[PDB]
Amino acid sequence: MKILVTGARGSIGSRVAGKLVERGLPVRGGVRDLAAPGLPEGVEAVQADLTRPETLARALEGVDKVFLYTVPEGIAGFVDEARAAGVRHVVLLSSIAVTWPDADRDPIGRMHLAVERPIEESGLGWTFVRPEALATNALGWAPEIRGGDMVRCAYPGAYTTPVHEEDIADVVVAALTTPGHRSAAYALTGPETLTQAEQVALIGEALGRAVRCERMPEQEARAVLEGLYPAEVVDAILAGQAARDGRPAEVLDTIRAVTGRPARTFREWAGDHVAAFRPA
Repeated sequence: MKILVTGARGSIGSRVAGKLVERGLPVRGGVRDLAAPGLPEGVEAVQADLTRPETLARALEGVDKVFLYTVPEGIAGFVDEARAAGVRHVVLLSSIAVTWPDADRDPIGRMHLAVERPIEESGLGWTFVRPEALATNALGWAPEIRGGDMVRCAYPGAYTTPVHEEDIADVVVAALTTPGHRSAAYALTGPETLTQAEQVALIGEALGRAVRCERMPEQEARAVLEGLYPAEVVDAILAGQAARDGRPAEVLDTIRAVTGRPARTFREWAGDHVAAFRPA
């Protein structure tokens, strides 16, 4: 039976799809548009747009297992189609934000809870993968780092525990291909809690040049962030960073527990993505 990897041209989805193909498994790669490049080799491309759950009926034909991204507006329709198709297991890319005390008020927590809860109620087998900060969030600093030796952050001293996308993909693949993960919810962190300034410096080390981090005033940071996210999400981002300012975040050994391999370091991530931070 086939595995449908939704978002198979995405950072995580593409790596999930590639790793399943390396394992000889029949993989369908979900895309919004069949005509666009970037799908990994060996994947059967199918239209699977999670915002328009009617595309799933064809995409889910002969499918036993699904890798799902969080798209709350179509989850009811996904659940109905997965059930109709006889899907046995859904692995969801969620967020560690659902594990926090204020999850059901936090916009990010709420968004992910809005998909987890209906899956929990559906009768479908599931695994939730709940990462903390994505190491790929550092790619937002590329313009600054390509152009100079300084990055400006609202909270240079805020800690996160950034997690490499390959580790997320490895946990997903483990959950799709081995027993024992049914109703498991895996909170993933990288192997070290690091401040924003520390992360910026580690990118410097990958580049072979020193890169510095200076603080942006909150009014200016809020102005930049309100161009990128809804208001309530900007509030949650800054409130979250304030809470972690000079306060080391939790490091979990979940990646090693699931895969048998220690989590990839942010230093390794920066080496892996070093070309993104060099000038053109």
